[PDB]
Amino acid sequence: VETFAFQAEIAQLMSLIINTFYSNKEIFLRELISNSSDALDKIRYESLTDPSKLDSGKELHINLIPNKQDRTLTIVDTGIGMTKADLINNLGTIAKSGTKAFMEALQAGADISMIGQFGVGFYSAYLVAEKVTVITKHNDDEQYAWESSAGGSFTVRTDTGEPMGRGTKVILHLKEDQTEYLEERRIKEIVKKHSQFIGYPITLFVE
Ligand SMILES: Oc1cc(O)c(-c2nnc3ccc(Br)cn23)cc1Cl
Repeated sequence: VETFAFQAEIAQLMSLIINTFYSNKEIFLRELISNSSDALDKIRYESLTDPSKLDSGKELHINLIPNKQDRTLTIVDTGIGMTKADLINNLGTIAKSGTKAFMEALQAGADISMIGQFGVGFYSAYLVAEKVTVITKHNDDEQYAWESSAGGSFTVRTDTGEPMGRGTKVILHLKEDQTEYLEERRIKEIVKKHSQFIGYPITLFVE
């Protein structure tokens, strides 16, 4: 298991997300679903010039899986997945500018719900999660597990769990007072409100 420090600006953003009083927490789901849709768009486009990229799975979709026993909500997609370089360096590097812009906008009247306009919506996960675990598999790379409970660091390890094929699974370990996001009717409500026109099947599992 390797431990890494977040870029300072991203640590700052995460602390803001964790510490700011902001009741409209449900927007985390729209942001994660949007990121999944983006990843699905990417593999779809790439498969047009190289159809073998779908040898790891032709189905392009999103599953939402709540688990009350584990207190987790998992957002699964069969998108392009992430390389080790994506996890450690790339996604944090590209998020730098967006983080700065977002934090500046907040000082000038914007609110946290606008976070996706700056390309850093993933971090809204920390509105509801005490810990986020991300399992990911990109073609031509190994399956990885990324994990962070904030506090300025994240880990990455090669994942010896059940093979995914291709895509990304974001596992939200929900805060004690955020268990509403495990309820069928609540998730349905949020998807209908914010994610109605996503261009991929979204299947909400029940318990
Ligand atoms: O399918 C996906 C779904 C996602 O939420 C993400 C994603 N977007 N931003 C980040 C930041 C860190 C990690 Br670890 C995953 N991210 C990336 C892919 Cl590839």
